[PDB]
Amino acid sequence: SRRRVVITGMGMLSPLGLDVPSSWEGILAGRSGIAPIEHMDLSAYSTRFGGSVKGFNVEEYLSAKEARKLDLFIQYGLAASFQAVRDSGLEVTDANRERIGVSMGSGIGGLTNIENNCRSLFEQGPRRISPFFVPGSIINMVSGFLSIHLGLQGPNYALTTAQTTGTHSIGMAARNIAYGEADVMVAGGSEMAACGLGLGGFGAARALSTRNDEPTRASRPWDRDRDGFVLSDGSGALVLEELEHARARGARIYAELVGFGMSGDAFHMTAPPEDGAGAARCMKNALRDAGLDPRQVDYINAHGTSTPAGDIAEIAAVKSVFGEHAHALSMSSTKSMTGHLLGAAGAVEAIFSVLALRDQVAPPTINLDNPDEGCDLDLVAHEAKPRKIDVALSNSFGFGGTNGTLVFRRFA
Amino acid sequence: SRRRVVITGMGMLSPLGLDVPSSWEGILAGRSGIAPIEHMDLSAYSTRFGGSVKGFNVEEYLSAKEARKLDLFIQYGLAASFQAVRDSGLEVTDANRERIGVSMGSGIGGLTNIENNCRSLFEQGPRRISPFFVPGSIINMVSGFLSIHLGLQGPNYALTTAQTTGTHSIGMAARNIAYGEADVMVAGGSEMAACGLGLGGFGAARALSTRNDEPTRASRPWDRDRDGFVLSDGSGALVLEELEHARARGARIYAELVGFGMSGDAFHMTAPPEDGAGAARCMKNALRDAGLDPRQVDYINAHGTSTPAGDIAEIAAVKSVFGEHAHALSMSSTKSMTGHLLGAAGAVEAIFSVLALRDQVAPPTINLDNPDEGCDLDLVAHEAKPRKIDVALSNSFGFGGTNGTLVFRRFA
Ligand SMILES: c1n[nH]c(-c2nccs2)n1
Repeated sequence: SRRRVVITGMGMLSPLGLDVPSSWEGILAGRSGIAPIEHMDLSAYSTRFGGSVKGFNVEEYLSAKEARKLDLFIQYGLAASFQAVRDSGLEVTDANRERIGVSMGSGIGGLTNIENNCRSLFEQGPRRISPFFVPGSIINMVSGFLSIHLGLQGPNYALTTAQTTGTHSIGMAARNIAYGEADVMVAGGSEMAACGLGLGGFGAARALSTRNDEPTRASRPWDRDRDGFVLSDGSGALVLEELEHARARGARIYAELVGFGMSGDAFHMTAPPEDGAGAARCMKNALRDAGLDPRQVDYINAHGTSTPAGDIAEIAAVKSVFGEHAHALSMSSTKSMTGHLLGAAGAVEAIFSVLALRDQVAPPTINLDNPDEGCDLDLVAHEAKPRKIDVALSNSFGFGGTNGTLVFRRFA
Repeated sequence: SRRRVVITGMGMLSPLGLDVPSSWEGILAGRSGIAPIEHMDLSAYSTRFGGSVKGFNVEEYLSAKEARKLDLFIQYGLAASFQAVRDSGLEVTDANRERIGVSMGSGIGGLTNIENNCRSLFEQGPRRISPFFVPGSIINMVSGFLSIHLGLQGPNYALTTAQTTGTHSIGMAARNIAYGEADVMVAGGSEMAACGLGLGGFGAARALSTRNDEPTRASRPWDRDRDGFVLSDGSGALVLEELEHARARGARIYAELVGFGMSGDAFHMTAPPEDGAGAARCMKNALRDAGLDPRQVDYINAHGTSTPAGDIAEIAAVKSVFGEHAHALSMSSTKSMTGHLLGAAGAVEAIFSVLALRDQVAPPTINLDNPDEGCDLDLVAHEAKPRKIDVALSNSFGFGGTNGTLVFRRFA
């Protein structure tokens, strides 16, 4: 019968910091992590900036010998996972290792690695492909490598649901525990899609902000002058735990995961419907899953990608789900500061939603100078808003019309 | 408690055929789908063969224009999904579309599209990259496109657990239905990594059979002369359905999905442990999930990849789980005929396990001329074996030591 699930550990690499507290400090201070990209030449690209992870040292986590075999998205995923597990205080034993699993996902996975091996194949031939090309690039190897290093013998898998990956990964890991398949799950996602194919590929679709001359002002969710999303890199990981197992070991509990919804738009490969019908269905599934009156919702960490269509669809979804209470809750997009971490989006934003509950503060939407037509809710423009938050909701929407919603509340 | 889940439709592209009955007819005849790969200069590669899909006509499913936008792995996934839905006789309506979802996954995803867009990028720069590059290459687009084409608004997601993808997709889809999150799911996996990067990538790890002189003999699970797996392409899809929903509309039910087990080896990135301790825990987990005693298992569709360490671990795992019943059950590897479809392996092998129940026949392990040390189980060498089959297991054990087991039972 269905068990309760709490958050006892979190971990992160973001464009604002190499852990949670440094990332969170940046969020509350309204700081942008967006900057011209330095790790490659982008003069031929329409977009030349993004949220890079700055000064990441993999040797805080892994031997240079193992690190060399792994795409950055895996290094980022393991870093966030290791932080989350350490932060949880949990010790892995023969008694519990079969009951601890991992679900760390990615939207695109090892694109840099596949690109670099593609260049070796084309310039030199197949004999120059790394022997580590497959284990070092494919999306499930965050879950795999993490299980090997820590001895996790529980459910071991990975989701790939584009920009919804992190939310789905956390949601379904919670279901694992809820239904007794595991007592502990490390869940979230990682992304590093800032290579030629990534920036080029989103470039070709005309999906990215081209504001190359003012990168910190590019990501401006619901601003009338927004021109697409800002591509960003990193990882979020949470330790999810059965409540009684957490109480049994005297775990510090950040919050309770009370609600998970999924829906498909069944509308368009890449465009959300203007009315946010699928987002609405998703949030309603989540609230019913949590047993909540929608008026209990205090804070929404929006998907809020800074696209023309996605942003307005979210307002429509929120107004349709919350009616008049849509004017009382606070909604913000931390993507205003971090940019869009794609598959890791839902993972870092679930962490911000939990830290919103711990600290009783709504993070800001920076750059919201001129709210667009119909965008007339509390969008926490410019500056963090201290306020009562009992219930926090985190939304993700992806290519394929794939929707995810997480519902967190304060735990006593 | 928990709802019962049945199989009401199946769909497939394999190296043996362009649908289930043609594929199955090959399986029961012991036919190989393995041949040298065409329209591709493999001169500089140590492997020049695999299981290609032969004669696939995407325009039976899609317009030329929509097919141009999608990697072959996505096309293959949609073919199987379309077959399975049609095979089910399901009618999607406004009254049920929110209760119908998709979980079609892949191990490796759009290598062929990545290869071709790399060519453009390296030759001509980023502005030649296709607008559809990203949505046409990411693993969740089978679920995405299928949900858009059929108006499916239920849970929409995708697994990527390497060679365990298909087994995990079907298992977690069954959970969605059992715990009332959906009445219907389309689940399985697809793969097309017979490109330079797949053959090169796996070739660089020396994972592949290099028996170029005799492609049909390359795949020889548990034979003392096996020298690694054979890379194969295709897709499996199953329509999973809650039992009462199936009975009400008068569906033809192939079999019941009674059990799903997962585990992690926590051993090595690509090598199983010698004793198959992980595959043993996963099978025990699947049998416990099904409330069945190991003694009740009649037929196992092995992982049976034709790798030295993989085959021997599966024998040890079975002997350990099954004790004095281990010789009584029949266990075959259809990979002896199909080769290894990676993330689609588990989907097509689930279908073969369901058809072994319908037809009371264990498919052969072809090329098993000289069983290896300790491979003294009933491995159904050379030819099909008619027998009693009430309960059938399908095992998948992939990179990162991620294990999956499905338990199917005859339905009357
Ligand atoms: C070729 N074989 N099966 C099919 C389709 N079934 C349903 C939609 S298209 N085309």
